[PDB]
Amino acid sequence: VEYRNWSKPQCQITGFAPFSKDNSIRLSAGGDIWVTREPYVSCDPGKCYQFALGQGTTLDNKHSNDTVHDRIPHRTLLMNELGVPFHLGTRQVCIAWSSSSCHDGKAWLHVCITGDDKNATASFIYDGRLVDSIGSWSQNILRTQESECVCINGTCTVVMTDGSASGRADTRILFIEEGKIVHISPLSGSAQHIEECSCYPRYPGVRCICRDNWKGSNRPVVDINMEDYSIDSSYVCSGLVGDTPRNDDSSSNSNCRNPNNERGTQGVKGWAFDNGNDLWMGRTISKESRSGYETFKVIGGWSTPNSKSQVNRQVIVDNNNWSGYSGIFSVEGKSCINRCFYVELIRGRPQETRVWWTSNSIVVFCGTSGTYGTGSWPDGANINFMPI
Amino acid sequence: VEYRNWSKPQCQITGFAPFSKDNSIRLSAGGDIWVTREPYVSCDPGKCYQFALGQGTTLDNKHSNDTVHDRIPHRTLLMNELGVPFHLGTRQVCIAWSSSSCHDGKAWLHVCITGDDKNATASFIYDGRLVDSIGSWSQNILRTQESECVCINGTCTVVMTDGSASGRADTRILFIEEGKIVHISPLSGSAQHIEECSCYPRYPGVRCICRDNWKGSNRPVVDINMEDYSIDSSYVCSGLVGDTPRNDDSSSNSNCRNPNNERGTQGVKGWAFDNGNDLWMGRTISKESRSGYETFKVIGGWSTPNSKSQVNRQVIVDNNNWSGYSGIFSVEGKSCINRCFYVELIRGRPQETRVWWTSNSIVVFCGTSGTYGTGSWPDGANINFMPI
Amino acid sequence: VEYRNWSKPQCQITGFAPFSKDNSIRLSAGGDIWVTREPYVSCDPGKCYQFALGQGTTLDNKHSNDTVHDRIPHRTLLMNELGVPFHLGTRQVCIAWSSSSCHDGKAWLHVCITGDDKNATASFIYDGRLVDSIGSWSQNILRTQESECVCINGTCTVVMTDGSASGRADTRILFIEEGKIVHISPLSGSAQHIEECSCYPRYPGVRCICRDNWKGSNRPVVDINMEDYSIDSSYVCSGLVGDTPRNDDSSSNSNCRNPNNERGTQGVKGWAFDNGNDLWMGRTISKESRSGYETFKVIGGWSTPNSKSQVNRQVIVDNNNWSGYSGIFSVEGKSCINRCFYVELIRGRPQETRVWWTSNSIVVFCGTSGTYGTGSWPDGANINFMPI
Amino acid sequence: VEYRNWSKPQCQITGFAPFSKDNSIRLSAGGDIWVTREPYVSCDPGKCYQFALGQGTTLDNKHSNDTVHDRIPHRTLLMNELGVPFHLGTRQVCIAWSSSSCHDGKAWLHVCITGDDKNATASFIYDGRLVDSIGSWSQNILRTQESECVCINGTCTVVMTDGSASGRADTRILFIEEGKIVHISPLSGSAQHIEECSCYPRYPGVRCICRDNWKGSNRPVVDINMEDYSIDSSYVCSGLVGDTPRNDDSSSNSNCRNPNNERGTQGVKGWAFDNGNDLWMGRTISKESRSGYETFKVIGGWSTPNSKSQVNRQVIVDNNNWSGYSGIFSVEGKSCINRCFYVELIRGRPQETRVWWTSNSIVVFCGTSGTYGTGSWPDGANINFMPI
Ligand SMILES: *[C@@H]1O[C@H](CO)[C@@H](O[C@@H]2O[C@H](CO)[C@@H](O[C@@H]3O[C@H](CO)[C@@H](O)[C@H](O[C@H]4O[C@H](CO)[C@@H](O)[C@H](O)[C@@H]4O)[C@@H]3O)[C@H](O)[C@H]2NC(C)=O)[C@H](O)[C@H]1NC(C)=O
Ligand SMILES: *[C@@H]1O[C@H](CO)[C@@H](O[C@@H]2O[C@H](CO)[C@@H](O[C@@H]3O[C@H](CO)[C@@H](O)[C@H](O[C@H]4O[C@H](CO)[C@@H](O)[C@H](O)[C@@H]4O)[C@@H]3O)[C@H](O)[C@H]2NC(C)=O)[C@H](O)[C@H]1NC(C)=O
Ligand SMILES: *[C@@H]1O[C@H](CO)[C@@H](O[C@@H]2O[C@H](CO)[C@@H](O[C@@H]3O[C@H](CO)[C@@H](O)[C@H](O[C@H]4O[C@H](CO)[C@@H](O)[C@H](O)[C@@H]4O)[C@@H]3O)[C@H](O)[C@H]2NC(C)=O)[C@H](O)[C@H]1NC(C)=O
Ligand SMILES: *[C@@H]1O[C@H](CO)[C@@H](O[C@@H]2O[C@H](CO)[C@@H](O[C@@H]3O[C@H](CO)[C@@H](O)[C@H](O[C@H]4O[C@H](CO)[C@@H](O)[C@H](O)[C@@H]4O)[C@@H]3O)[C@H](O)[C@H]2NC(C)=O)[C@H](O)[C@H]1NC(C)=O
Ligand SMILES: *[C@@H]1O[C@H](CO)[C@@H](O[C@@H]2O[C@H](CO)[C@@H](O)[C@H](O)[C@H]2NC(C)=O)[C@H](O)[C@H]1NC(C)=O
Ligand SMILES: *[C@@H]1O[C@H](CO)[C@@H](O[C@@H]2O[C@H](CO)[C@@H](O)[C@H](O)[C@H]2NC(C)=O)[C@H](O)[C@H]1NC(C)=O
Ligand SMILES: *[C@@H]1O[C@H](CO)[C@@H](O[C@@H]2O[C@H](CO)[C@@H](O)[C@H](O)[C@H]2NC(C)=O)[C@H](O)[C@H]1NC(C)=O
Ligand SMILES: CC(=O)N[C@H]1[C@H]([C@H](O)[C@H](O)CO)OC(C(=O)O)=C[C@@H]1NC(=N)N
Ligand SMILES: CC(=O)N[C@H]1[C@H]([C@H](O)[C@H](O)CO)OC(C(=O)O)=C[C@@H]1NC(=N)N
Ligand SMILES: CC(=O)N[C@H]1[C@H]([C@H](O)[C@H](O)CO)OC(C(=O)O)=C[C@@H]1NC(=N)N
Ligand SMILES: CC(=O)N[C@H]1[C@H]([C@H](O)[C@H](O)CO)OC(C(=O)O)=C[C@@H]1NC(=N)N
Ligand SMILES: *[C@@H]1O[C@H](CO)[C@@H](O)[C@H](O)[C@H]1NC(C)=O
Ligand SMILES: [Ca+2]
Ligand SMILES: [Ca+2]
Ligand SMILES: [Ca+2]
Ligand SMILES: [Ca+2]
Repeated sequence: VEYRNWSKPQCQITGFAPFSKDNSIRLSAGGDIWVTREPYVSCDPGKCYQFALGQGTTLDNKHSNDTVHDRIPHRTLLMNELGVPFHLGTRQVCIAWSSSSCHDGKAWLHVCITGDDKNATASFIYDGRLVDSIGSWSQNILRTQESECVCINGTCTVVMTDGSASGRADTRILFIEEGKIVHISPLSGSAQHIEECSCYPRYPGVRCICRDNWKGSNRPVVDINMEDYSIDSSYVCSGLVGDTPRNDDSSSNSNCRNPNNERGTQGVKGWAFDNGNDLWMGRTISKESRSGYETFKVIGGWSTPNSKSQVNRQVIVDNNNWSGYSGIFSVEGKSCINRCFYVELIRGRPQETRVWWTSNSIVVFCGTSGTYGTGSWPDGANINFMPI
Repeated sequence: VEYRNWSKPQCQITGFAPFSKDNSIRLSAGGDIWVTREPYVSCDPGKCYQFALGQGTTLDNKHSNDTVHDRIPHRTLLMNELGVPFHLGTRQVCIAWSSSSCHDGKAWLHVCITGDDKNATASFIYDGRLVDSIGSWSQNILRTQESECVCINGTCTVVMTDGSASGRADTRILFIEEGKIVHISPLSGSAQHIEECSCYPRYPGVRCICRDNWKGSNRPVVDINMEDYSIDSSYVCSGLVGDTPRNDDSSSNSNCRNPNNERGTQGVKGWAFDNGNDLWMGRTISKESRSGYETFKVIGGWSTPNSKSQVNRQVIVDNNNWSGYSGIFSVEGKSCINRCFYVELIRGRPQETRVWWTSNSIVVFCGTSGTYGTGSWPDGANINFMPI
Repeated sequence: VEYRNWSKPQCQITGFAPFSKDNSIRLSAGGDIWVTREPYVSCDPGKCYQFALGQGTTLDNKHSNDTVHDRIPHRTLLMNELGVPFHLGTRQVCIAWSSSSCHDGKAWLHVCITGDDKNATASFIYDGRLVDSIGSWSQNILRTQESECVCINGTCTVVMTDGSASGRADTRILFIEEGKIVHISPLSGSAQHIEECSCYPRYPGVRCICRDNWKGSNRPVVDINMEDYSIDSSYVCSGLVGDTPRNDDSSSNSNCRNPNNERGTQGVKGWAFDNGNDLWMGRTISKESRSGYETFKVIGGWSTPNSKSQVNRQVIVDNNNWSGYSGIFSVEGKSCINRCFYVELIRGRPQETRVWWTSNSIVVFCGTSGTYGTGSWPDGANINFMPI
Repeated sequence: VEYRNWSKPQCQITGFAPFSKDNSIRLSAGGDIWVTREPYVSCDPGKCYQFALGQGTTLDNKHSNDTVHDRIPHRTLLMNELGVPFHLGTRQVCIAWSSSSCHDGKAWLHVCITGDDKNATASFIYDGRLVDSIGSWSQNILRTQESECVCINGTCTVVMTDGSASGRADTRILFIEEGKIVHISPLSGSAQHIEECSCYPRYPGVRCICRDNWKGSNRPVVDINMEDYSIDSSYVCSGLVGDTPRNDDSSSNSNCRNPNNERGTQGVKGWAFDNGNDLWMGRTISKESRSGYETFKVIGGWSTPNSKSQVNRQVIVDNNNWSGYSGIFSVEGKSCINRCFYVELIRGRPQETRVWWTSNSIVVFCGTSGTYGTGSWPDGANINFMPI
């Protein structure tokens, strides 16, 4: 078994095709299924796995009460083959209320963060053993991607933040070899706030589209040089911005360099990726709430400031249904690297108060060079049918 | 691991022997079990798997209500080892309300159709990654086999239809290499309506017996040339016809060439295969309803128009019990290729209205050159014992 | 991987030590667990599996009602790693209300009998595919061992009976190569009724201790020559007899040759094996009912007619608790072949009428050359705590 | 695959980082989960497993009533991958109310004790088969480590005791090769009572920190010479003692040689390990009850009698929460052997009488050379939410 290098060109795509769906919430009404949030997907060279942060409880369980909260000691990282719902046989890979995972071609790396808000611990687990750990550097909720990290030639990279959720924070990029932290680079560039990066291999480096929770509804970009550990950052040029909340399409802006100061505070994890001058991106359909989900290509979305010409739109989840987090993952094909994405379908609180829990299912799409039609693939549970 | 060629003679058989049964519905009354329909079986070179289209819910679950419907966004393709019932640990292989799967000797191919009736998407997943996709070509419920596809020397073929369920439609035959569509041939020959083909290797080609939902209660045949992609089609010669509904045996006809125009509209997925001039086939015992299941050999059933001399009949499910879809699968033996079949045993609506759900179990038989007795292997659930 | 030959001497044992227990019935009161009976154990060269005949239902399930009956179409052979209780993820290996299984060193053979009492079918499944089948030869409940078959040098043998349960029947010994029946030998010798043989490798042949359901409370012996297919039979010499019912120790007899005509009608599956002139055997503690279970060595029990000197007794299940079937299995060690046994612990009807079902758990012991103490390892469920 | 030698230096650590947590009890309130106690962790060269002694029942089950008791015939050793909670698919590895397991690089050894208090049997199972057994030598509850044994170059060692729980007993050290007992050494040295040793490889030998249930609240040490089978023993030098009950830190003592006679009777399984003159250890936070859990390094804790200078303290479980047993396990890294530990989190009786059962979950930490923060990772179940 050899290290992944991801040294193939990016697959040229025409859009995305249905890949997976787990129906977690529908099943929870007739079976013992984990309460989760912050899911993601990552694949070893052979097969794909679905991940999520458990809440230390199943849904039909009095412990499901008040699971809207983000951080408790009982949250653990769950890992199943993609499409296997989180049943009671699911392995809890580590303790985590924030995480990132990736396979370097030989073994799995898991980055798991847990403990006190003001003094958290990140554990680094590789090939099934704890290899390293680091403590909070800013004493304010050390946190990471909530989607896959990326490895090239045996070095995995992950983006981590510690500090204010509504102001300048301390973001660092780690380089990890077989679970051992070998280098840490400070964030550099023009991005002013970085959270929950959705990263992907772009040989010879790694590129990330993240969440600015402070002043931007445009998404920050973090570029990682795997050769000399140097870091650059900016913002996605597209005038059709990807965060939520955000202004409507007719009044949104991005200059590629600065946070737009348009409903900048708060946000949601998301993704986008470049193709030459163009940009493929997803976002919630609603501009103010985590409702609906759409993807499209923005012409000049990567290179041209404030570009707003889109094409190849697809509805993933219609705007009558709840969405949530979304993130990218990459899958190596015979001759090219394909881009896929998942979306978290959040049910329960705070939006749906009939129940006292908060959980999610997922739906997953992959880049295609073929053709496709239309549809909508929401969570599908009837809130009135659920144990409260 | 080498590609399958299926280049062995067909096993000579005297009938069929019991192979598998999952007791899905009986178990659903005391356990969390998926609601399904449209099951099938396919085997890799080592072992067999049972497949089915889930309804995104378990049976003892309020979401089981009104699962009689064929197409919702939450249907996914399930896959377990044969004889492992669809419990909550079952892997959902892809999103699909119509599907076909097959192993080429190296990896699994999955053809998964989902989305809007008028604009569906078929995803092609090979070796655990999405490789290709195609959109609806006639904007009227793109649909496929609901049983195993067939691969020879690295090329897998599958039959798909788009268009009217009760009139001329657009049927195409796809040739797929490692998940990539390399050629598409239009249907040719005298078959006038093609649905839900049950295909099997007949080296050097592939042969399919299908469902004519328009004018024929005789089953159409599709012959696929894997070498030059040419297509031929006709109808099973046997005067004992295999569709449901159909005329009684004394007034049924087939001329090998045209739909018989006898209770031709509607139908059910089924199978048959040739042995020289003779035909082995199954069908429901009832001529108008999906009740009972019987197999027999028709002497001259392949070569002689309107032949009605049968022998070696076996009851699989007696006519007091519900059946449903049936399909063929092929298993490679030491010196010959054996033919097997499964029978879908539908319970619930529309026939059984005490409950509000629709689901199924399966029973499976394989060709034998030995001897055997008699029996009946129905679903076995007591509708009165079921959660409604 | 090479065929098993079992060409090592039998391990010299001092008695038996605890090996496994599944607690099936206790768990059934708080979890979804298969209803079973007629369990056994068999191991591949690496590890051991527990088998049983399911009743097509879990215990906490209205379908568990009236499962005291021996034969329905929904019974299937279940197979898990030893110690894994029959949960809903259990694989149903074949359709069977009577069975036998064994591994020849390369793959698993399953002999599965189902269908009508008067016209049953035995299916032979090898390496995951149906290879052969035979129909009933006496039209009266074709039946087999309910414990492991035995393979030497690629040839597996199994004992089958068809005909009266209370009079002369038609017993045959099959020889099977990779699932294919290659020879069938009639029973020969002085055994007058043969059922449910517990067989073991005794290189170069196979030896079986069985159940005479007609005239003997002494257990029949069947000796199988794997070289020329010849068959011999007799009765265990020991004056301490192994069947239930039987006379008490002071009035029981065996002459090694004929059924003793002592409470000979009815019986229970059991086991014993020879060591030189001596015999190791198990039996129920009660002489009339399937209660308790004990093992001991009879001095001269193999060679001396009516020998009644025992030593090294061990209580496996005390006489205040229900037992049932028991059988032998053999495990290859570094330098010798060890003998182990399981016992079926039957709960429910007909003995316990508070519940309407019949099921079992198991306890398993293996031969030891070391030392050991005392105990009792019954089912352990409180009948009053059970779903009825 | 080669035998383990553990011939690498001990990893230098700065403390411990979060590794695993199973949330057993929270899950038991909404799912079918085994009732357990006496858990531990052990890893093969690739991955880690969690073990525990089942009570032959799930928690939401009437059989969970009165499971506070230590020894019943239905207790079996459970084994899952670490982080997989004990669901119904869990393998019961052997019958046991006391156990120890370890992997020698090639296969698993299991030491399983069950049967009558006065006449127990220890079974030795290696590579999936029973290889040896030994009977009770003092007729008073033969018992062992309840944590991993240790193997070097194909020889595994385990510590066992038989005799008084509150007086002089008979402790022996077994050396086992491929499941076969090759030598037994009597305890020697100054330790006066030995139970439940937590052992670890310290090449070329093995070192154990145990429980003195008679006169010491200081923990006994047992040193095992794997080359000549010689045994030495003493007591942990640290004046900060590790047993419960114990004197408070101001009035506790140890002289490295003798039991301290400070609240010496009773106790709890625990651990510690040396690093030069220093000691890393864990213990309950409460000095009289199994509540809370803390780790720290004692400067001179290994070499200096009565040393009480600690540093690098970490709270694992705060003193408002129940703990229980704890034990060490060792994990081979690229260049060093790391030390890890688990903590048993006991819920139910006798401390919490709303419920009638006794069970536990686990939390697991591994040594780190990196940095870390603070937290508390208790069981987390709400006793009021539990089935009683
Ligand atoms: C069957 O399915 C196919 C494939 O999904 C589908 O074709 C697609 O239609 C959409 C919508 O027309 C196309 O995407 C659009 O492209 C135009 C540029 O040509 C953009 O201007 C559009 O964006 C505007 O309109 C959107 C609403 O449609 C707004 O949300 C957005 O803010 C803009 O105002 C949009 O991106 C897409 O390019 C094609 N795909 C392909 C490959 O042709 C087809 O319509 C379906 N057929 C039917 C009748 O259902
Ligand atoms: C024990 O089991 C064996 C094996 O199943 C069984 O033998 C089989 O009997 C059936 C029924 O007689 C045979 O099948 C028939 O073959 C004749 C030609 O010889 C056909 O004419 C029959 O078809 C007509 O009758 C059917 C009803 O039986 C109608 O449904 C049909 O429309 C036709 O009118 C039928 O195909 C079969 O050939 C044998 N199998 C073998 C290998 O011998 C035997 O009867 C069983 N014994 C008992 C008493 O259960
Ligand atoms: C601790 O455990 C050991 C191992 O189990 C145990 O030693 C065993 O005791 C039994 C009972 O005494 C021995 O078996 C007996 O052997 C004598 C011949 O020496 C037979 O006569 C006995 O059979 C008669 O008695 C039985 C009841 O005990 C009747 O059921 C039977 O019908 C006969 O009347 C019986 O087989 C056995 O040999 C030893 N095992 C060894 C290896 O020594 C020991 O007793 C236990 N200690 C205590 C005090 O519990
Ligand atoms: C963020 O996390 C870090 C890492 O956990 C943490 O630093 C640690 O603080 C503890 C507590 O001060 C240190 O442990 C102490 O070490 C001193 C010697 O230097 C000992 O005297 C202490 O023992 C006494 O006090 C204990 C209570 O704190 C008593 O229980 C005990 O009986 C003694 O009286 C204790 O061992 C530890 O060394 C550091 N760790 C490192 C690596 O620096 C830090 O405090 C956290 N920050 C916050 C604000 O949460
Ligand atoms: C399954 O769903 C159906 C449809 O909603 C339910 O039946 C309906 O119940 C409503 C409310 O009482 C009635 O007003 C309608 O007349 C019913 N519809 C039909 C078509 O009969 C039914 O209750 C559900 N089944 C279960 C078991 O909950
Ligand atoms: C198991 O099945 C039997 C047979 O139906 C049930 O016993 C019968 O119950 C009916 C209706 O409740 C009574 O009228 C009959 O008197 C019973 N028949 C017999 C033979 O006693 C029994 O109730 C079922 N058990 C459970 C728990 O459902
Ligand atoms: C657990 O078992 C105990 C003991 O049987 C039960 O408590 C007893 O109940 C009986 C009958 O009601 C009383 O007479 C005794 O006084 C009780 N014993 C004790 C020690 O209190 C208890 O009910 C069981 N728990 C549950 C939830 O079923
Ligand atoms: C570590 C932590 O709690 N991270 C958060 C996160 C966070 O609050 C913001 O991004 C602000 O910094 O946002 C939210 C959110 O849904 O917006 C979920 C996360 N939940 C978990 N990761 N557990
Ligand atoms: C795609 C789809 O909905 N196909 C159908 C199918 C169909 O309606 C006819 O064949 C007419 O074209 O028939 C039936 C049927 O039970 O008759 C089940 C199917 N259900 C599913 N495949 N889900
Ligand atoms: C095939 C069949 O029904 N065999 C029987 C069996 C049998 O009735 C006698 O041995 C008489 O011939 O006995 C019993 C019994 O417990 O005695 C269980 C079996 N149950 C099952 N094997 N399913
Ligand atoms: C074999 C046995 O029953 N051992 C004990 C044990 C024991 O009583 C003492 O150490 C004194 O000898 O302590 C306790 C304990 O929680 O204190 C748990 C054990 N339970 C089990 N191992 N099952
Ligand atoms: C959840 O907890 C809240 C706050 O304690 C309580 O008011 C509510 O009743 C709980 N919900 C359920 C379903 O028990
Ligand atoms: Ca924002
Ligand atoms: Ca038709
Ligand atoms: Ca008898
Ligand atoms: Ca003590």
